[PDB]
Amino acid sequence: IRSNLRTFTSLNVRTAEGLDTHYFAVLIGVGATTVNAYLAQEAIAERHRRGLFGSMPLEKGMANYKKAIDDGLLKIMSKMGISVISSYRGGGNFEAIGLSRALVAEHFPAMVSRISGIGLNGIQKKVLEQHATAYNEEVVALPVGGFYRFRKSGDRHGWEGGVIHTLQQAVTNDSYTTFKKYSEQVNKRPPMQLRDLLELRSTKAPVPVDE
Amino acid sequence: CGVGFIAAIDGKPRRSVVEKGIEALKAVWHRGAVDADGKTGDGAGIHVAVPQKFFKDHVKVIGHRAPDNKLAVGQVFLPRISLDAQEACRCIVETEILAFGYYIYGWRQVPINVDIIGEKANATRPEIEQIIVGNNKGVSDEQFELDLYIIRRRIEKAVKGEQINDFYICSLSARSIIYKGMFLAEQLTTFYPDLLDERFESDFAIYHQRYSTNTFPTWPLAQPFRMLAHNGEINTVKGNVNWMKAHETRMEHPAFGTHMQDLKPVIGVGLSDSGSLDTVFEVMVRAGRTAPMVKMMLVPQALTSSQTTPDNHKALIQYCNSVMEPWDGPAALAMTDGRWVVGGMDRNGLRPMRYTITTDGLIIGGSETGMVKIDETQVIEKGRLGPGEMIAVDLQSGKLYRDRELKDHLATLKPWDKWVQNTTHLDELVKTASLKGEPSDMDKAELRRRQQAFGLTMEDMELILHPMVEDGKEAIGSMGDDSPIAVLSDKYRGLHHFFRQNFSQVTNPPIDSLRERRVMSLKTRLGNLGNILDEDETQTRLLQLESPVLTTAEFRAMRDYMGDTAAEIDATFPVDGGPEALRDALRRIRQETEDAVRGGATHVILTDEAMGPARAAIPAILATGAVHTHLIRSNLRTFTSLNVRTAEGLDTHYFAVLIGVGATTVNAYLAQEAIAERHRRGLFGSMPLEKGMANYKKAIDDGLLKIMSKMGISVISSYRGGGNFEAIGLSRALVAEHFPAMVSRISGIGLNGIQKKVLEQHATAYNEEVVALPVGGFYRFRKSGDRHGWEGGVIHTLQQAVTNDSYTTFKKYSEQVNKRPPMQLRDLLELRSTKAPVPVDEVESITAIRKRFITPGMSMGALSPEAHGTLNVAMNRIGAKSDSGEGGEDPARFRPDKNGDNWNSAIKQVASGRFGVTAEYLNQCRELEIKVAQGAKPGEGGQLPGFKVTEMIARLRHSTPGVMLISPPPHHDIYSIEDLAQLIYDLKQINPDAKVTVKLVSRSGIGTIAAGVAKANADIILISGNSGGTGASPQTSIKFAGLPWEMGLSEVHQVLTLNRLRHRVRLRTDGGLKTGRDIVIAAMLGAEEFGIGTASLIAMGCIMVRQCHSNTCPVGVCVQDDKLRQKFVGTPEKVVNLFTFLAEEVREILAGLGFRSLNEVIGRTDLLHQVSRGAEHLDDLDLNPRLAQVDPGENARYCTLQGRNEVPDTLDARIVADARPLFEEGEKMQLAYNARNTQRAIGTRLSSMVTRKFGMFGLQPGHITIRLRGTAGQSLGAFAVQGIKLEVMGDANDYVGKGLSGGTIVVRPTTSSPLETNKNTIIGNTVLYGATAGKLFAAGQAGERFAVRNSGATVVVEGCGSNGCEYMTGGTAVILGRVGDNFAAGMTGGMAYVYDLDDSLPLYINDESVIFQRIEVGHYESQLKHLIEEHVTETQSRFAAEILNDWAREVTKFWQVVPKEMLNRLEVPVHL
Ligand SMILES: Cc1cc2nc3c(=O)[nH]c(=O)nc-3n(C[C@H](O)[C@H](O)[C@H](O)COP(=O)(O)O)c2cc1C
Ligand SMILES: CS(=O)(=O)CC[C@H](N)C(=O)O
Ligand SMILES: O=C(O)CCC(=O)C(=O)O
Ligand code: F3S
Repeated sequence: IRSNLRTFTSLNVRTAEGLDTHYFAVLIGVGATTVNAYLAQEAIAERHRRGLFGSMPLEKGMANYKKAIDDGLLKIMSKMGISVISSYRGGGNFEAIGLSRALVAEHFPAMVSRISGIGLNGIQKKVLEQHATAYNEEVVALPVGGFYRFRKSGDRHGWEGGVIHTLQQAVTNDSYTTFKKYSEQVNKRPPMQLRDLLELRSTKAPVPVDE
Repeated sequence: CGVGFIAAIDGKPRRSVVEKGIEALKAVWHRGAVDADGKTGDGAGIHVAVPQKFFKDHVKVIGHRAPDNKLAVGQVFLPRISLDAQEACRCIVETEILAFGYYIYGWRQVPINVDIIGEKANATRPEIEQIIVGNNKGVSDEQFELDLYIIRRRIEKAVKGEQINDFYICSLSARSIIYKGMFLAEQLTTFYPDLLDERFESDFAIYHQRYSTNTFPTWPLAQPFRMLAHNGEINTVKGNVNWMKAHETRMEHPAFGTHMQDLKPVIGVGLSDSGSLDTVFEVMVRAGRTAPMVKMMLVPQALTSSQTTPDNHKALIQYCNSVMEPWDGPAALAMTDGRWVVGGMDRNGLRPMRYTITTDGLIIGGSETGMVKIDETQVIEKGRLGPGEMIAVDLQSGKLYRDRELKDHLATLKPWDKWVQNTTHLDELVKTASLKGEPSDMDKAELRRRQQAFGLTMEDMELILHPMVEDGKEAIGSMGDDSPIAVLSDKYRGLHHFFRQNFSQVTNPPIDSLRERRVMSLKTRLGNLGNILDEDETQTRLLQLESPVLTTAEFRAMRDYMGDTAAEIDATFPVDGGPEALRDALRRIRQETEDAVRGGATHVILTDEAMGPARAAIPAILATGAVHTHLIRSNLRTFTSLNVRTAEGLDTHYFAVLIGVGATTVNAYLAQEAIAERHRRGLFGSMPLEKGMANYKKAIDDGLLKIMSKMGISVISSYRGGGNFEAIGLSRALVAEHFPAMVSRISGIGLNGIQKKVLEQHATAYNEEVVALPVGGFYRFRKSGDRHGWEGGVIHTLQQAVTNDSYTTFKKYSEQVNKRPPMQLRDLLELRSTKAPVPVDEVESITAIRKRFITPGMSMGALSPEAHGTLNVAMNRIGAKSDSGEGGEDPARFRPDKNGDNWNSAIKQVASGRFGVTAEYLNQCRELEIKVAQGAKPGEGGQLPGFKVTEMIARLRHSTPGVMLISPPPHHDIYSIEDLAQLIYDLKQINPDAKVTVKLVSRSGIGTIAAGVAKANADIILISGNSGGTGASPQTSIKFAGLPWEMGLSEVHQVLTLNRLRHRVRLRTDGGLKTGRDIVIAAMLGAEEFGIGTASLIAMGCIMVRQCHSNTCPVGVCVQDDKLRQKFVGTPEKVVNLFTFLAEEVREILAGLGFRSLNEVIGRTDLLHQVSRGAEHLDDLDLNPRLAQVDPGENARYCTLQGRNEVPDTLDARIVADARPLFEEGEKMQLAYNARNTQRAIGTRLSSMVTRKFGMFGLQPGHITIRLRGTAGQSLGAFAVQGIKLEVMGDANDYVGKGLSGGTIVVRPTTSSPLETNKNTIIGNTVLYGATAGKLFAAGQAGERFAVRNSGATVVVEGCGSNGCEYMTGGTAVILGRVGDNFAAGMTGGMAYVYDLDDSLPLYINDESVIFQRIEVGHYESQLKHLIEEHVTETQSRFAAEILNDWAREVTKFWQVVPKEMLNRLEVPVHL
């Protein structure tokens, strides 16, 4: 854009990491003319090879996938009233929580990022770590996952069984004390949420609770 | 306001350095506009070192580890209302620090307390935030700032490209950080508590509060700037600014690597003058130059060519002057590149700057002195800066350098002289060819016809050229300029007519180019424009003249020496040309110069020589500008010198314009010609045509030096190209297109008109024979071509009218006056209204109206005693007011006479040479008029030819009989607006009843000043037109300085309104008001009072013959000669008739408009419509900007209460209270009180009170004595009459005994101070300014301009800055010590002795009017002795006492300084 060239080509992406509606949307409105999630058509195939769909043609499985991604989008677009993709494209209708200011400014269309976050360096690093895991070692299957739901996995969650128990306990047996261990269970973890990054110091000396 | 600095001489950080820095800032408010709001101020700042504990901890507390290095901080003002922008801002800020790969620990909202801010300010408050950076790259102190610098610019630049407003990085270094903002200095600590933390420690400080011509607060404009802090103003700014546009074309240095381009323009939009300075100072320091070197390259001291200066220094100076053209203007500076800390002065010591050195190894720089407690006991020294000096500290080595020693050092750095010796002075080469014979090659038949082309005349040749040749001085004249304003003229006038010389009013003072010529200069250099960034001898390789001025001889001298190097462009155009002739002509020249310069050319010669019957000449001025500009616009001007040959040039003005619109060099060739022709009819007599030119040339040289001094500028290189004119009459578009920046508030004609008029005059001179020029009636009415306001008929009719007392005759006069073609702007307005008319009876009354009229100040001296008092009688008879004038008023006159008539005048002036200014004069009135300026001669100050200085006159004025009175152009106690401010305070102190007025002269920019005047407590402001009258004044000012009142008066009306001050002050105007309508129109433009001089003179009889300077008045109006004064027929009754008519004619008009009063129409510009078109060609003016209303439609009403803008008490408040007995019983009294730098004008009120009850002299010396410990602030003892005595044990600031009036003031160090009385400063500047009586004793040295204008006070002091005893006219001035440059300049009358231990006085004194000898007669030797005795008695001065102890050997060491003009006048001769 910056160099007056974008009006000359179409820009088409082939992505391996692409799976659901969101990924497409972002891509698309950050430039993309056309997208192709090629390692998913694959993941689909494998699924269809072990008969997980019926005797449904892959051709058809593909169609469905596409339709969902099409409605995938149409929907993400309407969240902002936009009814048409030409106008949505490249428009940058995101908001970056996490990435660094500098970066987002340098590379993406205009999007806010009210707190710079990591930059190329970190990105680099995390990218590569995850890459080792799949090549600088050997791998049987994808882990389970505990994103969409707490398993007793590595993806933590606020509400995980332990704490829930203690809460329920606390409020059934009705002990403030039990309550008080739940909060601790909850307050002693590593940060998971921005408030988590904030200490509370003050300059007054303590007053008695009764007051 | 103030600047200050503090430094630990040893280099080692401390908290006290900051605590002191605050301490200061708490003692400057006495110098500023206090708001009734309690909060609002113009700006304050403190520049200290980034405190690494404090910051590092911070980074630690978030839980990082503190680096080993220094940690940087950016201090940043973000947009505060658009979050969207704050971001853009922070991304940019981060990106930039990021690509240098440094490190961000991140943002920190600065704590602040906005409760102490006013709304105006909270409104424009940015969001203040710190960003913390780390030197992860492990670079060096020096590299970090360098990089950071390129970063800040990078940001600065990008924000700009983004179009982001309100972003601003105060500081961003790891050495220094700035905490400035819009809040009262006393409250810096409150708005920013960080400062109160003990971790804030520092080896240095730089504070600064500031004032302004505003009500609007911008935050970035508060100082200190990044390297700099400035008290003053830099009048030479547009000059500087445009030079950089070229300086830059070549600046390149290796430290910025590939960065340079991001580096330019070094001066962004929206900077204040100082801001722009800091900008330049910075790049230079970022590229390698120390602080002190830069102060010099940019604010170099004056190279007086004298012994006073070692030769090393001179080299250096000469070096600088060749690289960079100064940045002039009053200037106290506080500076620092990373390491050094410097206090500096401008080349004229225009601003105070005391300092103290302590036992604890600190230096505290200051503007006043009581600014921060220090025990006398620990004072090791008490200095000050004088013109040009610096004082400094090298913090790395913890060494202090005083001026000499510091300048020594810099001399040391390079082979200054060897390098300087590299310049070719093509002077002698040029003088040679002149003596070899100024040629001439035209035959009268030609001279005459060209001459006609530029519409020249006899008046021109006789009146103006001649005197130049003869006396080598320019024509003096009299009476105002009543001709049309050029655009409206009927008769070929040349461009130079439309450019008005600018001059300065309250912002800065103008200089004395006579008494102070040694600091000024006209050096000129061709090809010295390379790398301000370089520091190599190759910078001295350039040619050098000593005047941009060249006689046809010298010109060719040069043009030859040039040669292959020069190029000649034909500034001319065809007449057969077509409607676009001159345009394409102007293109052509523009291009041709391009090619030339590109082609390799290094000098350009622009010329009209080929003017002929077929080619009109392009107006040299236009041609020079067109060329210079386009040259700048293509980065080329840095490659040539640009030299002009002009057939139309003749007077000083024309040179000035040419020069300052580009021209390097000028040659008035067809005028040297015209000189010759005159010379071959032996009109110059014996005198060789060569000596002829020589003179011409000096007249034009002093010519310029003067025109320059009008806006304090001391040096042509800064003046050049600076465009210091204002255009009236030419079109906006044009003036923009082709000349440097100048205002032209109403467009005017353009090329097509210009073309048409140029050509018309042309036909006049090549359409047929021409044996004689026409007579001309420009400087005087002839019954010829040029009209004037005052012309015979008109004068007769008026005289008839006021003499026979007929209003009908009056009316016939005014009709005569109003029925002509437009001559003045108001003439282009119609007055139409929408109300039906009212019956005249119904309007306000004459009694009422005439009271808004006043008779201007016209001095006793300029006018006959008879005329003067006539006026005072008329005005008091009708309950109005008159104005004493620049020159005294006789006190006999302080009573009504047997007939009831009252000769005393109601408004007394106060002007530069404080003429009769006395506690009793200042108290015999209702109003004090500070005269900063008259439209006849804005830049300058009165003249009274010597033969008018009668004895009575001389008695009045305490001047010397029959010796001439030329006044200092600036007031010596008004060098900047705070200064005005303080004069107004003293004035309101010595006279509790009067209102104070400020006479100012219209010019664009007046508006703004007007405001400041308003914030300074003035009650009335008077704007004077360009066309007013003068009894004596050079003719260029009478025809080229000033602007019409219709422009200035509205501008003040507008601006004052726009800042909500317009109700604080009343407005008055004068300038040619002869008629009823002239007075109505002035009201509608905003005026409430009108001044009427000349027409009042004419009623007293003036016939407008213009020999007011000559003392040959046919009629007794302006002449001191006795026989001649007997021909005077003026009468009160006549003047009264004048006013009566005027008012009635005013009422007649209002009634037609439907108003029943004047008030109902002030400001009402909706009642005026511009009609007039008055020329053949469509060339029109835009009178809008004058008619516009700021807040049109209904106004809110601010209640104004009847009285004067009142003022805060002082010590006098108590002193008086404590003196009941004095006033009640007569007792004698001794009182004691401490005194701080913050108490001003102490005693003055006392004095007013005493003068009122016992008179200046009814009390015996010492009757009421008040001792004071501590420090007196400005105006100590000002206007003290006899009976009062003030002992100040401690010390004082500027203006001790200003206007001293027979009172006594003594000042000595504290019994306990260990200081050597005579080796330390003790009182400020402009001490005893204009005094007339009393004594002053001072155990110590005094600063600049000591005893200036003293007219009769006796003083003893142990030393004294430069410019001492200047313009003194009476009194005795002893002086136990060394004495500054130019001592006794213009010292026409008193006497000074001067203990000189090194037989040096010879090297410092200004010969011209004075002589020195050793005491010989023994009554003079005795006089001295007794004073010195007194001195000692009063001051217990050892050093003095000791001189007494060895009288014998010692008397031997003094030097009697006695005025030439006093030699034969003196009772006891000075010689044996
Ligand atoms: C003869 C004469 C003497 C003047 N003397 C003074 C003066 O002493 N002080 C001053 O401040 N202005 C002085 N002026 C200017 C007048 O005070 C006033 O500004 C101007 O005269 C009025 O201009 P008008 O002449 O067109 O009526 C003088 C002007 C003239 C003509
Ligand atoms: C206190 S001050 O009047 O010297 C201000 C200095 C400067 N001309 C400015 O506009 O900041
Ligand atoms: O009388 C004087 O000193 C000055 C009068 C004056 O300058 C003027 O009237 O133009
Ligand atoms: S010379 Fe002045 S012009 Fe008036 S005062 Fe005499 S006529």
